[PDB]
Amino acid sequence: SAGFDRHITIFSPEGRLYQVEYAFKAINQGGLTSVAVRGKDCAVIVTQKKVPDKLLDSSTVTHLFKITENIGCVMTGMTADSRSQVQRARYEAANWKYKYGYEIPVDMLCKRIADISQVYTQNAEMRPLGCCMILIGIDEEQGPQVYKCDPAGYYCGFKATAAGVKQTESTSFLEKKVKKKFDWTFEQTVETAITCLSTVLSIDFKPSEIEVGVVTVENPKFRILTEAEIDAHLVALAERD
Amino acid sequence: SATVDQRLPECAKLAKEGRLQEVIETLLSLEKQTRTASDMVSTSRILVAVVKMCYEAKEWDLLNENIMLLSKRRSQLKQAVAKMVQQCCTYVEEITDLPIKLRLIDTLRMVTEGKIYVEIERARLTKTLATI
Amino acid sequence: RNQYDNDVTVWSPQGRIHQIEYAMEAVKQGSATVGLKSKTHAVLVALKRAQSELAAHQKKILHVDNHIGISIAGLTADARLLCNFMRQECLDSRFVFDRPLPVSRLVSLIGSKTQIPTQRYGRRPYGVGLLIAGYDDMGPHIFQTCPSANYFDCRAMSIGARSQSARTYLERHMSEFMECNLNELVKHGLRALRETLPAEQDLTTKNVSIGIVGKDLEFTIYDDDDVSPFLEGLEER
Amino acid sequence: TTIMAVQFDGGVVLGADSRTTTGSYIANRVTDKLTPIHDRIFCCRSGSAADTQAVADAVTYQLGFHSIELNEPPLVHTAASLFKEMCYRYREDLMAGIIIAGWDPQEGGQVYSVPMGGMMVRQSFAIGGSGSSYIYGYVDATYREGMTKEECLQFTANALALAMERDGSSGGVIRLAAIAESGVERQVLLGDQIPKFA
Amino acid sequence: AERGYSFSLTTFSPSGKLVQIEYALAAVAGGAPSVGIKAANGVVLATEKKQKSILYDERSVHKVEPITKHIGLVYSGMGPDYRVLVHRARKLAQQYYLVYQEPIPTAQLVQRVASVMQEYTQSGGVRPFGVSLLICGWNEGRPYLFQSDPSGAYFAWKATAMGKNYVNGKTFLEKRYNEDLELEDAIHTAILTLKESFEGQMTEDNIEVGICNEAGFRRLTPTEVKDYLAAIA
Amino acid sequence: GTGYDLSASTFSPDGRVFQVEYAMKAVENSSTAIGIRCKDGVVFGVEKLVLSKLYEEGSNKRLFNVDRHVGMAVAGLLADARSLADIAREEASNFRSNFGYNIPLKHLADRVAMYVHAYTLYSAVRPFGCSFMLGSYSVNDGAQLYMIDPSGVSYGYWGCAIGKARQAAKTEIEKLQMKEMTCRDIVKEVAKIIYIVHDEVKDKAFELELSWVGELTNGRHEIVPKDIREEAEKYAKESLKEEDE
Repeated sequence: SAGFDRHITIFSPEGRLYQVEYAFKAINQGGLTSVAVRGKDCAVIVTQKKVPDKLLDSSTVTHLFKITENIGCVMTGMTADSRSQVQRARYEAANWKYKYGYEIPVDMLCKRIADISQVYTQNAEMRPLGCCMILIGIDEEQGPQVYKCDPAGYYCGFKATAAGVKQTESTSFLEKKVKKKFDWTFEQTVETAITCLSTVLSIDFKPSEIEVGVVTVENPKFRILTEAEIDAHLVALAERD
Repeated sequence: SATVDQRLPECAKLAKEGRLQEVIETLLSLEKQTRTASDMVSTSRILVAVVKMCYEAKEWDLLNENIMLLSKRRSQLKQAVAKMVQQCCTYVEEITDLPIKLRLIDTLRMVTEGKIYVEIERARLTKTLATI
Repeated sequence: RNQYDNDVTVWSPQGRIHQIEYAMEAVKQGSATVGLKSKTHAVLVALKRAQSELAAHQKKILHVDNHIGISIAGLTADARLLCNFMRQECLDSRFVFDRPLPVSRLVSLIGSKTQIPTQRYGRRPYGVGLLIAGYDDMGPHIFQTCPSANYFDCRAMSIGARSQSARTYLERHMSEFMECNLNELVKHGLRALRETLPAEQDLTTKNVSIGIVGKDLEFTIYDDDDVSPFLEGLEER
Repeated sequence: TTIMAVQFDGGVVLGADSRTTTGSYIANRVTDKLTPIHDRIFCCRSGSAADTQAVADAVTYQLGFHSIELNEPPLVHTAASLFKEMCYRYREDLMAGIIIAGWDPQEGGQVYSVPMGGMMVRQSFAIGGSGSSYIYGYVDATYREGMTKEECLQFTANALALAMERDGSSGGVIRLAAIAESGVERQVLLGDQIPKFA
Repeated sequence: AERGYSFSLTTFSPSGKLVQIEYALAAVAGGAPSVGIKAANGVVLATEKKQKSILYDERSVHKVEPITKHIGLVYSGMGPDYRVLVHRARKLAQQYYLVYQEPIPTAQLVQRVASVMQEYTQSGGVRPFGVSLLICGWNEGRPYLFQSDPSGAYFAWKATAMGKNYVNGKTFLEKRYNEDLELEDAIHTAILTLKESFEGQMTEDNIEVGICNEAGFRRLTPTEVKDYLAAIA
Repeated sequence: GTGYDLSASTFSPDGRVFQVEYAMKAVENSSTAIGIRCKDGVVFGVEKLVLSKLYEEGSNKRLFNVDRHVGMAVAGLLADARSLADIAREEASNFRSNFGYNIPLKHLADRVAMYVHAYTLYSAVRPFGCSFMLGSYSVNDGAQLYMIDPSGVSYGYWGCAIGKARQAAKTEIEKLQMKEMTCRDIVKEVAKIIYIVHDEVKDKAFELELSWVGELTNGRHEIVPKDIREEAEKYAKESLKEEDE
């Protein structure tokens, strides 16, 4: 069935949306990978950082964005789509805070973005922008929260997830590591995320070829770890592993 | 380098005079610098020399700890680790007091819990352990 | 092609866009026109065609605001539309700012307007090439605009069917320009049209239009017997 | 009402009375005129409470979104410019006059005054509100360039005390907010901490 | 078959089919099992919440959701379309409440949601909702269980199953369902119907059940679902 | 054909939109525009191609002034480049009208990138067929240089090169200590790089367009003066002879 393939709004005779599936394939096209894990009182996102040139400003190159003061996201997929969806998420969070007087819950922001994407999946006006957004925040009543906002309107919440080329391998690794004492600390969660990326990619990380963002209950502000902190984590945890 | 292997003899003399961990830490810092520079030869000499110093000492509860450490440090160089384990095996065969050498055998085995580049060495260690 | 040239909205798999090239071809279905400029004048000279020996010769020089005239080659519908737009823009500038619209800005407006169709599926690119002659306080200007929405500031240019003869003549003789009397300038333009003409044909008062603008000379179009002082003076081959 | 702002090297102190009348009756007597726009920028509001609050909320939304998008702390000039745009555009509907004072890394210690209309003027010290005039003349004499944070705090306290004393529409407690690199320190002078005759 | 007349929603095929809406219904049938049983004194909805991994936090996204104090809704099909439809149903119920100071009847809510689906199945640039909704309400003094299809058609049901194994579910409900069934027995029947099409171990936290009695619609807590599973087993 | 390469709103069965890739191909067919961010400024150089002796000097400028303090260097369809320059000028004007201060270049790059992404989303419009660079300098933000491409990505840069000779230009830029050079010398380096990458037997005519925005302009972008451009051109020709020798 290849006729039912060029239009986002056409159901295949068995009821499939091939253009949405192709948007997912587009997610698996930036080459990078991202992982996210939540401990007792923190959430961590770690993304592979490729800077294949000396002339490219690594400070500007990034996939971790601060959606609001207390919510962060890691984007994987086409970069233009990633930044467009990041701007949309920031705008939605600002509108929520304006209308309702309190910071947008992470699950609410994910539902808003997923609804926005579902609209494009249903109507035929745009293409479903091919990016995957993993959001992390600290909810006052639930605790640390990690969510995904794939480009079809699906936004389940996660104990630990991955996106990009090696999402399946990272998922298997995190399943194994979470069946055993899912209760992780801050250092243990950073360990688990970094180890998942390193093992799935089959490489040990320099302090620069990796980008980590973190939120904690004690300090519930999205913080992007600096090079010194990344190196400290890598060296200390590899040594004491 | 030659400068490395001439400042290492003074460390050997200090260890013989008695250095529980001071020379150990000095050599660890030196090896950190060399590894970061990615100097495989320097790493190999430093590792073999530190294990040699331990063995020349009493080293009990110290040689095994240093081997565990230098194996579990950052991405040690393949040849460096291979040379260290080969040296430690050649110095393992010439040991006695089996109730105690068993601990060193186990430490070496768990350092070599499996790696394509130390397969034969682990095999010989396992054979010696089986004979014991 | 065959699926990459149906509309302007599809890039061909070569980084090439085909309907714009087809409009740039449509520009060659017009008639020869040569524009050129001295240091104090600008002259457009056009070879007016004829649909029949009874029908008059189609006009090819149009009069934008007093300091600007236009010579058209290509679709006459698009020529009319762009002429109306240019006239409106010049009038708006002379209404808001009590001064003539600069030619280099009028051409930018034309470029934006003509580029908009070349990116959206609601219309076709304006299949008309323009030679805009003008005189602003900077100096005489000759501009060329093509259906691709690209404009070139030319010291002397030619467009239309059988244009390379005139363009080669202009390249050969442009060193003479600038330090030319108006009569010599018009003569050079007429020579360029002679070069683009088929050998058996010749420039007659019936089929030649001559627009001139410059310092102390508001754009004037000479047609029919008005060109006699120019063709008569022109030397013969 | 009465609102004031004084600039000192490295920071700025805002102050405001806490009266909100609806005629001759104090609907609210502990009203918090000072409003934190982003984190360091503060706005002192005067005029109709509804218009001032709506403008402040809209400007807070706009400036928060702008700062998050820029990944940089906002400029006091940017906040006062947003206020100016809104006030000038809706001159005829907004009976609101505002004083935007704060600190930013580039031009720390800034005070702009957007009075009724759409004006945009930086000042070493700005005053607004119904009771402004009296303390306005008084500060014209009292102000001296080069004050420190403590001197500016006492200056603002005395000024607002005079305005409250001589103005029927101003009165209650005096709310102060000192902004600088370290952050924002807000305090209140209730009944006795505020001068008695000066 | 009629191959040409299957890409558009604004053309009848020579035999009269609207093939694209049938394809939407195929998308529905290729979804998670859900069951609805109209007890004598209430209604029960169930649906498997089996996740694709242990990592999916199976407490964040719910499948059996309320729409009013007396109406709830489950689905079989695509989750995003379901989210859209539940939001629209809530909005319609609120509009009805504002106009008439009275909770919307279940029949009326079903009519209006079916009208929404019809709106989405009447153009070429829009894709029909690829879900089937099961609405359960306690309007008046009797329970109501309705189905709404992508085509905009709505049914009243005694008991039904939709999703992957709806045929087996309906045969099982034909065998087991009796009209004079108390809600407590209907919950067991619902869970058993799910079990008959539920692969893996039906743990309390991977199944979602919502009841609707005279006290109003309520999603049973995982502890309650665990108790019901233990009693059934 | 592929069958999925018509309209920028269609994903091929790989996650690839081919219209954007064809736009990238279109930009990777034009003259070369490079830009280097020295310590106290940014310098743009463009190898404009004089396609006829009739065009007067300065025709078809590929260096635009997008706001007073920001320069733009384009490469690709020049009609699209002019339209994007107008869009960026309007965005900077709107920023200065709303917020009251010169637009930060990072924000301007993000806005124009979002516009380009808007045009790559839909099937009723084709993706912009040109890349470009935005350079600026200010006391409080420092020299900045960004590159935008048809897909709409706005990565920052230290040295960038777009057009036919981009890989060679980047190779020749890597061998520069830009982080500690000054404008007066980085301009000469830009001229030399452009002359080296320029192909004389293929592109025939040639004109070097230079511009800088840096401390020595008070953060005001402008075209490099006549004498400075002449000296840089002379140095570039001498360096070409030296490399040949």
